[PDB]
Amino acid sequence: NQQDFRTPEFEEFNGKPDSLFFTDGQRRIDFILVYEDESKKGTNEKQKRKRQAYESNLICHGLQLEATRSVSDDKLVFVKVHAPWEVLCTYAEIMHIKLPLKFEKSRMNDFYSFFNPATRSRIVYFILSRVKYQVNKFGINRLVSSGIYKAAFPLHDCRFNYESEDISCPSERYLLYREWAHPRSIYKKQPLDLIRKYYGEKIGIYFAWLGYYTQMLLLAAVVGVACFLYGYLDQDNCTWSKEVCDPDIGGQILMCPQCDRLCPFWRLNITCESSKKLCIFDSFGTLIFAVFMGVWVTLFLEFWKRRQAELEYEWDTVELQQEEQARPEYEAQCTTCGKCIRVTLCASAVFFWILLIIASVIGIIVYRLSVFIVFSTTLTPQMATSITASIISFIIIMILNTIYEKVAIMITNFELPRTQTDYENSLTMKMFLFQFVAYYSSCFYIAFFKGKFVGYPGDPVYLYRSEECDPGGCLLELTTQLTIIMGGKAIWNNIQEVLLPWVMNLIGRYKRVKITPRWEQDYHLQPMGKLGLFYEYLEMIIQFGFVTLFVASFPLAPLLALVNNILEIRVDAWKLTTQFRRMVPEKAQDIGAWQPIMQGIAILAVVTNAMIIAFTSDMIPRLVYYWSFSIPPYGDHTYYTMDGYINNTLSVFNITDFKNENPYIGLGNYTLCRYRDFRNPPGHPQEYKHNIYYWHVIAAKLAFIIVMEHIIYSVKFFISYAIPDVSKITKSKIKREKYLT
Amino acid sequence: NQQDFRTPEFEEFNGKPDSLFFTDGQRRIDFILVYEDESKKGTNEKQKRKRQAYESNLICHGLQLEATRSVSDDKLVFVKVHAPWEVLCTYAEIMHIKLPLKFEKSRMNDFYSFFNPATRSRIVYFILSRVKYQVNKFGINRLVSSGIYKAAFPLHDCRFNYESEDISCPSERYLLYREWAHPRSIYKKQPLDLIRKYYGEKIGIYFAWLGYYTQMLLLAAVVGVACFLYGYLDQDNCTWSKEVCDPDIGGQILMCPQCDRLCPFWRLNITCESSKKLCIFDSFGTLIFAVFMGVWVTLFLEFWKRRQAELEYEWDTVELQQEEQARPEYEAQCTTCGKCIRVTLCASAVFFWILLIIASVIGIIVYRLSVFIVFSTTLTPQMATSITASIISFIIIMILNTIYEKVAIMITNFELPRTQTDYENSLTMKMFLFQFVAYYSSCFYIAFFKGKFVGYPGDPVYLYRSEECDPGGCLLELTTQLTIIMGGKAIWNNIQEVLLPWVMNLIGRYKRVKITPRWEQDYHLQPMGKLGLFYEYLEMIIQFGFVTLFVASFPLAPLLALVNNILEIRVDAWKLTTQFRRMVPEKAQDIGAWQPIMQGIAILAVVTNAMIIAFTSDMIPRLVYYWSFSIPPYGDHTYYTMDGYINNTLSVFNITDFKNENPYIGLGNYTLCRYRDFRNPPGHPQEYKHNIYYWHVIAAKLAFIIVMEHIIYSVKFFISYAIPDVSKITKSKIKREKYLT
Ligand SMILES: CCCCCCCCCC(=O)OC[C@H](COP(=O)(O)OCC[N+](C)(C)C)OC(=O)CCCCCCCCC
Ligand SMILES: CCCCCCCCCC(=O)OC[C@H](COP(=O)(O)OCC[N+](C)(C)C)OC(=O)CCCCCCCCC
Ligand SMILES: [Ca+2]
Ligand SMILES: [Ca+2]
Ligand SMILES: [Ca+2]
Ligand SMILES: [Ca+2]
Ligand SMILES: [Ca+2]
Ligand SMILES: [Ca+2]
Repeated sequence: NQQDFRTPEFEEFNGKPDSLFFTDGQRRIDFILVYEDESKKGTNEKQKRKRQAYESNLICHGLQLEATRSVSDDKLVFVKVHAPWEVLCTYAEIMHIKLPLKFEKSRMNDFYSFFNPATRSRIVYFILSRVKYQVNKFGINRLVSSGIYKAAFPLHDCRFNYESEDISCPSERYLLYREWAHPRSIYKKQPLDLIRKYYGEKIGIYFAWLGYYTQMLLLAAVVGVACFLYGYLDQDNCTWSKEVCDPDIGGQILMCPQCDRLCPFWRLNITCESSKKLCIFDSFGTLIFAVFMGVWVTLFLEFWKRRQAELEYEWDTVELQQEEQARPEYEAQCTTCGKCIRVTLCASAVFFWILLIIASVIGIIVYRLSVFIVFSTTLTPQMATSITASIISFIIIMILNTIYEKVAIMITNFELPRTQTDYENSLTMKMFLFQFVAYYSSCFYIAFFKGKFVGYPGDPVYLYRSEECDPGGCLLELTTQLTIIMGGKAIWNNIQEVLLPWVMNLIGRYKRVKITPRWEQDYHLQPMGKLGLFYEYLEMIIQFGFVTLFVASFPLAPLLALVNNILEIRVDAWKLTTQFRRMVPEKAQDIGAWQPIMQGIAILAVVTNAMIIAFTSDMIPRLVYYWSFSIPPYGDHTYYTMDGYINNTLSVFNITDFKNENPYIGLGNYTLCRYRDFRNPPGHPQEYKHNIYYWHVIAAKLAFIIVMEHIIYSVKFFISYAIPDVSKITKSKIKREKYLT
Repeated sequence: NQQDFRTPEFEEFNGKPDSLFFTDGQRRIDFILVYEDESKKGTNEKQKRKRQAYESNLICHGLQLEATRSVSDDKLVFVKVHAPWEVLCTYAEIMHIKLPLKFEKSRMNDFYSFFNPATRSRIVYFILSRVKYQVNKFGINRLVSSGIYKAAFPLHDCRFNYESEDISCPSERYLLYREWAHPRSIYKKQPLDLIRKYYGEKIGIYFAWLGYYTQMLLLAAVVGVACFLYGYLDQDNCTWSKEVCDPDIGGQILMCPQCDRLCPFWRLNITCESSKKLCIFDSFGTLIFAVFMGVWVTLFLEFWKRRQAELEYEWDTVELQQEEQARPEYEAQCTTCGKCIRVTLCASAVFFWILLIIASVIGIIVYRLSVFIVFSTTLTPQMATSITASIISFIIIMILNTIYEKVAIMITNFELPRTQTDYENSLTMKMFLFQFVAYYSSCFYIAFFKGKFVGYPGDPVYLYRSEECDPGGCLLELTTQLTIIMGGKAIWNNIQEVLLPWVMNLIGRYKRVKITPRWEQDYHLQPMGKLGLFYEYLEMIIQFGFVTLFVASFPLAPLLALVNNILEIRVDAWKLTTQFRRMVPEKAQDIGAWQPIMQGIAILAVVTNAMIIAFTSDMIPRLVYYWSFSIPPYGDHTYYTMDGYINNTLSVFNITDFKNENPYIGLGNYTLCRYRDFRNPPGHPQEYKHNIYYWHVIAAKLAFIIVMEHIIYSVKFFISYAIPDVSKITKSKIKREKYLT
């Protein structure tokens, strides 16, 4: 318990470049602790005292340590840490590790190189965290946080690209780089058992979840492509789009200006090309695919639960949960009311940043309003404005995202979660809320609040001059925004993931920090961090939200996500294998709070899709016209039809503007202009007021919302009730295990 | 394992009337087995052989048996069964019973009359079920089912009304009859710990759940009475009801006949008294109470979960679940596809009975249509018809309920569930489905399908002549039906529960089957049955459905349920204590599938209340008129108001009937009659067609449904997320137990 003897067999050796064993080679390296001591104000002496005390306690606990001087930096010292068989057995009895038994699985010790390097490293890390050094001080995490130990990490088997020089060593890292984690193997299956063996249950479960997600996205994308091709082949029969394109009918419709000044009365001809591709995106194919996706999200969740149960059986992810140690930062600072006030203050700051991104969205709105005029003066101008606004909003969101990552780390540090699990949960909720708002605010605005509250040309709604939507609807604009944001986020995240660790390693090599041992080689790598796969999970959950929430706009979102996931598996695996220092294996029976987040997103997706179809799409007005306003009571046709829809939907407007300006007279010489609304024509007893057609349409929209929501929720409940969360084969295997044992 | 020696100390004694011990009095009675053997075709010999083998096996296992001849029936033999201390200890080690420890609680045996009579009986019953007698035969349940043993049951402490003759015996039954299970103690608290000690965890958890349910109903009823009194005090300001009552305005409205023949054109005056009491039942008070109940159901569920966790800690309801034995009926008969086909056939039969009760509802509809004419020819006739139909439907439902109980037992016997738990689950789902349909079909019809599809007087909707609703709405009729069904079911169930066991015991005494011992006294009692509190749970769940689903009609449903529960606690406790043979204690950590049923009812209640308020109540039309049709654009009043609502809502009808009969001319000499619909007046370009007012009203109804459902579901989610399911005190106690142990 005191610093008496530390660091035996202190001897420098680098002749063996690829070896995970000690100088004698009898016992392997389970951990590496990196420090430096030769080079003020007594701090060096204090750190030396504390480190010597910790090393003495470690050796007293039974571990074997051997330190070598770095061949490059004379001040760096690497301490290789190995655990004897007796220590491994006793600390595997302390924490109930399941081992192969004659391949049955059971508790602390079984009957049967016996411990894999991953579990050896896990046991050694548990010992390092438990052993005290000193008031009381707990373990190695506090030493690392205090700068006493520069690093502490396990070792990789070998170089990822080259086979290990040692022949008895199975080059698992090389195999995982060759048959995995490499674009050359982009098509092969994932060796989930092997990657679990090499990295741990957390990484294994993440990669299994990603693979299952890709598998389900394959089915969703196939069905979406089927619906999209149905809509594409029915393009020749778009009655309303053909009518818009027709100069005889759509050409004679003079739409009123959108802005007050310097915007001409424009004919509907300029909307022909956009209408052609819009008819594909708002059709019965997209409606059927929205219903199918409502079913498919439930299928995805249920089958992931079944796969998770299967993996819980096969990998034994359920271990006894020992009391989680308090974080060193929390324990350094140690009333309850004050900490509650601090939590409320942190939440206030987070909602302040949410208000900031909302203000950014409002700024984008103002940019659209200001730039439409210059686009018109100088590929219709409205489409160009929409595309440019989408690009600018995407860039602004991406720029804000990194700053929010930094300040979210700052905020979660300012508040004090005692355990790493509490830190992870708080960061999860905070980060997910901000990412949700930032990445979905513009899409939600385009879907639900763009063009909905504008009024008629007389007495328009001012904020100033709220955005008016296109006569065909804003579903095309929403689809463009979704494509831009989703594809750009995917590409940008992949580029950042590939480059940032690689660039950091390259600059580390350039700073000169030839033959070098394994501990040095792995030390010259970027640490993954205390969080781990948090950002990978967050990215995948954001992609899932994009796929599910706005699937009613275009059916190709599952296909885009499928391509993104096929690339994502390989990029994540490659960076984890090559560019990052090895992490201590953990145990995880699920994905964490991300699964409740996905369940909430699944519940919200039904409402979002129903409201998208009802409000942002013109399908309900078209159906209402076809079934009720082409018949004799309100129309002239003998049978149900869609012709005349454009002429009978748009409302007339004689030029009589309220003086509460009248810019139409200054902007043109025309007398009657048509606007996309369902108000009464001029000369009516109640002119410019909502009419029977408007109320019929809105009643149909609300009835569709109610019917779709209730039917889809009922079907989801029935499917969840019908599908058992545990597979029959897994049940049989569990019963066999219980019977044998 | 063979019948060699059975039934030691076979000696008849009845001198001690109140004693739970053997003839020597040293060891107590843990069980009683009743049989008879002296009195064909060799069956008596076969049963004698099997019973002797079972008794020999019982004695070999360590139990002590002593049989006495019945003092009344010479053929009846009672076998008292006692377990020695060693047998109790070994079979308490086999199944991990938690015992007091120095009062901490822990596993099979602790350090400290030691076993309560309840747990002694539970251990002895476990032994009886496990011991084999014989192909292989399992235990005592098969013998009882086969008629070998006439009965097998534990004993009560004493007579419920008289203190036990023995002085060392704590008369727990007498105490539980004096301070509980008695109307004289209708106001006192429930000794939950004492009743759990005497009966078991199942009975204890049921009574605790009932008490908590009553406690929450108290709050719900107080709030409902507040809202009801608000509506009652605002009765003097009901503008529309006062207008209806006014002969100057409501008296001049001539409503068209409802039936085709022999129904007069009737003035709205006859609706004045019903409108007066309807204004109380459809108001903002009832709306606010519906929202409050939406919150209150979530509060109820969350706090019941917290109370359940507290009881799990305090009573140790979580025991190790040994493998449940197969039912004797299932094991007597022992492919999978055939049994699946049988299950589908049984489900088809159940849905057939559901169709039968639906046909009964249709018959009630036909009865109303046929009897309104005779009521009019011979307390307005429509109200009299509604009340009589409610009474008849209630009687028919009650008559069908018992027959369905019998045939549901038959169906669950026809299908083969291997375990009693599977039997309980299947019977639960089947019985709950039928009870739901039977008790809610008429209410759902009145709420959602009565008067909704009738058309206008020209071209009315025929099935024939679907029921037309009152001008004020059918919320009053729904409230009357709810009051009738709920109160009648409560009274009828209480009367049946009180009388049926008591009547059976009385007729058993009358059939002569004076001083008698404890085993005979308890044998002359009605057995509870293998199900137990299944019907009590079902009754309470049906009452909960009545309270929650239709709470938007009248706010006094929680008060009625509160009175019913205050009576129900005492009646259930009294019958369980006095009229029923004692049951073996069980262990239960919750109420079972009834909790998922309650969660489903809670989810459905939001939709049901929103749709009730929107469709069956006139609040939405009144609000729409006030805010949009009393203003100059559609009305003449300068400010928002409600006057003129009756005259401006009802639609006119000139007498021009389609010849697709024309009975109006034969039934009266009038020319213009007003009907409750929002169609255009005669002479309009599109007359007798839905108008802008109708579409505005329906759009408002659907918007209200959407807004209310989404807001209430969001609030329920937030409340469930905010409330932790485990109380802080229970968490502290669990942490203290973990720290000490
Ligand atoms: C819960 C997460 C998602 C929430 C999304 C909320 C979206 C709300 C959208 C909304 O209220 O939009 C306005 C609607 C529909 O009016 P539209 O007929 O689409 O507007 C006409 C536009 N025009 C003048 C160019 C012809 O105007 C109405 O009359 C609709 C009133 C009913 C709203 C129901 C939604 C309430 C949700 C809580
Ligand atoms: C889920 C468990 C509960 C289900 C309850 C379903 C209730 C359906 C009721 C229904 O559709 O009723 C017809 C509605 C109401 O219009 P009303 O104005 O009440 O009908 C005319 C009545 N009058 C001639 C005497 C003036 O007329 C309409 O146009 C309503 C159409 C919108 C129906 C939305 C509900 C769909 C639920 C799945
Ligand atoms: Ca990526
Ligand atoms: Ca990633
Ligand atoms: Ca399921
Ligand atoms: Ca009752
Ligand atoms: Ca009862
Ligand atoms: Ca909760």
